[PDB]
Amino acid sequence: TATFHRCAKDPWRLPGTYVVVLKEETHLSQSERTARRLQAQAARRGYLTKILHVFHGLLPGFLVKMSGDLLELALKLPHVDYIEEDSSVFAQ
Amino acid sequence: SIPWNLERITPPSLVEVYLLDTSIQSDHREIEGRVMVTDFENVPEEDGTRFHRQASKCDSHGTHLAGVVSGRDAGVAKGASMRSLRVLNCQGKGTVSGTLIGLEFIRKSQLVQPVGPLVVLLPLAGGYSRVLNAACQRLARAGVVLVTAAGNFRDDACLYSPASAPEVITVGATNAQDQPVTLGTLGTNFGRCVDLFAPGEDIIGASSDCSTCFVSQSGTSQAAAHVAGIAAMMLSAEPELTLAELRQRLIHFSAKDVINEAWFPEDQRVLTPNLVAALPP
Amino acid sequence: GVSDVPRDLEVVAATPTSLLISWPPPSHGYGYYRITYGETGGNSPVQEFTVPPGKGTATISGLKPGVDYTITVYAVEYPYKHSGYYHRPISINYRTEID
Repeated sequence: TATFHRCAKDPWRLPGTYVVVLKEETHLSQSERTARRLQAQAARRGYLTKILHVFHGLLPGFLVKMSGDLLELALKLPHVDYIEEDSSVFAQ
Repeated sequence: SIPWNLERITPPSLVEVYLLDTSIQSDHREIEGRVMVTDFENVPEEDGTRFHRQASKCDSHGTHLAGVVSGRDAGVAKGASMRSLRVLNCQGKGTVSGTLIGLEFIRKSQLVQPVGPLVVLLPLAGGYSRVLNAACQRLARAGVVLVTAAGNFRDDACLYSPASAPEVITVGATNAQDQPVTLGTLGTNFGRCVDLFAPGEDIIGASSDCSTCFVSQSGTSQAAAHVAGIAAMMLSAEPELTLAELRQRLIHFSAKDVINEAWFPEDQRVLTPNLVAALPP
Repeated sequence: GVSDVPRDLEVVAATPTSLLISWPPPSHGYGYYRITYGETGGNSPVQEFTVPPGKGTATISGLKPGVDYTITVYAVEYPYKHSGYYHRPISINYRTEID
């Protein structure tokens, strides 16, 4: 079962945007399939979602703008390694 | 007379340096003709924000660092050619997601470009990120040299990303007196996640005020930019160097036991490397 | 760009708990001055606040009477505590009055 991760420093957290990371041993087309599946399942429950980006070559997964209420649902999706809530980065 | 930081790193071929950062002034005399502004942009702000900020063009941080790496008169590798990606906004802020998409863009560009040496400078930090550390690891595995700022938190670099990624060269900051840098009530990060230190206080470099201006800036961003410059010089001479081979050479040629470990917390002194970066002789 | 730090920091007034510092404001300020203060010889942890250069003044309140304090001003583009800084800092020493 997949894990949920977020920034330990609370003011830097960006709830509402998640990086859904999939297991490395998957097909290239599996990232898009799971994104589409998450969208369908969320819509059935009356939740709107936006897929901002589909990851290829670096790590397999996608970037989704959705409500945090859907994380329980999203963690049950097959091929999901973990889900990370977006956070801030700063010029040093 | 040379600037102190360029004296410090001085002992007694087609390398591309990718910078992820703010917008840059690509027509500054220091980097003109050797910096290309790519189409990549992923920032937490509206597109027109940087056109209606009467104050500035939001390019001061990026321009200085491009100058520290490759500046004709004040840079480490006067050679280098550089490629700019905009990931930090008008407030100096970015996202972990935007940095990921940028690293993904670099991977795609590496696959298109002919086999050659690639340096990636990440002069930014946030909290420890599992995904950002994973993306950095994968890029390193692909033979890319990644250089990041240790962070300006006067804390353990283990709590920060990309700082905490073992496959990334994590750089702390030291000054002209070989002391760790004080920034406000904070300063350079320390600990086992720091690979080495480099000049990061009173660093003269390109000012985006005008095409011939210079300004002094301090931070671990400047420290990391020195090491990206040193790595670019090293790869210009030996293009087939592994990341393990380059890291080995950085540690090897660095100045040793020169930092006053009294500025660090007692329990961190043994864990922090007492190395200041230098070029091979 | 980012305004230089003042050539001198002027201590105008001092009460047993407060310190008032002044500087000639720059013509066109950008962005902030980070004012850091603490007890000379690190008895206490260092404190800070950011101020636009154009204010020309700042009040350091909640101090201990009769102790020597060090005030360091840094020119900065971003006000968050972990930012880098521009130019050089300027420091002043001031002993606060007794009760």
